[PDB]
Amino acid sequence: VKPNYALKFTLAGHTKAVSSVKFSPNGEWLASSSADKLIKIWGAYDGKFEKTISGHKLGISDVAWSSDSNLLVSASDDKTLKIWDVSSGKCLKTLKGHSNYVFCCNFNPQSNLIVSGSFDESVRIWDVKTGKCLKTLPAHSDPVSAVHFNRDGSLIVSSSYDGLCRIWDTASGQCLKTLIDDDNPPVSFVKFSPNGKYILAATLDNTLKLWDYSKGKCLKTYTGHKNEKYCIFANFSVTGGKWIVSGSEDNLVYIWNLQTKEIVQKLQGHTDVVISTACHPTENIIASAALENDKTIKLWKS
Repeated sequence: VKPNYALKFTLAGHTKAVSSVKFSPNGEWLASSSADKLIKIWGAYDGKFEKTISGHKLGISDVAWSSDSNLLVSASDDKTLKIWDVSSGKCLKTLKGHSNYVFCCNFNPQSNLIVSGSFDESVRIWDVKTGKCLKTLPAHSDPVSAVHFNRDGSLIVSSSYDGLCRIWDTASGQCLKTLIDDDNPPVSFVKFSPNGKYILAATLDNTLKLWDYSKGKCLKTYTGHKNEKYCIFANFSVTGGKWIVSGSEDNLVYIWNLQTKEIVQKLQGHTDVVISTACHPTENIIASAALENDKTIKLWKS
């Protein structure tokens, strides 16, 4: 079995490279962030522009939904993170304390915590209600490329250009695990599988890898794409077949069979690096966004 993703919509409006696209958990919306310092909301199914969210003083590298789809957090070069109420468009909290660029962000499943990663090599845990830094983790020896909470929020996974992936106890902030394979390429992305059993990690060696982090073992490897420079999001697609989805520096979206590691489809259309892809929570819909020479977001449906 292979999927049949076809292009349905091309969404323009960001005036600079897009950095990140993410579907709201309720399936209604698509949020995008960009080097243009703006967040944009779109209809997840029609790609219809909804609104622009602004306030960051510099470019944004990442945006993420709260579990109830009512809130957004963004990570920006201005060294801040911002909590947005999507309906009012209001900035509720501006989270400060990072010493350098914020690169990545995520709410935990209860959405009372935000985790952030920064060029200041730290991983930070923030309180959603008060907007205060609760814990600063001296996580890595290089910029932190991604941060993610597991299914219940007890664990955080981080990745860095230092070559490591690390698992953190959310409550204590202790490092519970350091994962690295036999080459030490920069880890450009990481995230838990939906069941929290695995961690999918991306490395700047054209390689995506699936780990059982409990066992510290790499189970699967997904190759064929080009990823040697940019921190490209990768995803688990579960709504139809079980796929791995990722952008590529060859201007292409890749789809792999999760079990057999075989490329099952490649999506053509973008004119620059597909920096970000996102998989819809209930439908077989992939969103993809590209870099400076493209600046568009595309919507694909199987």
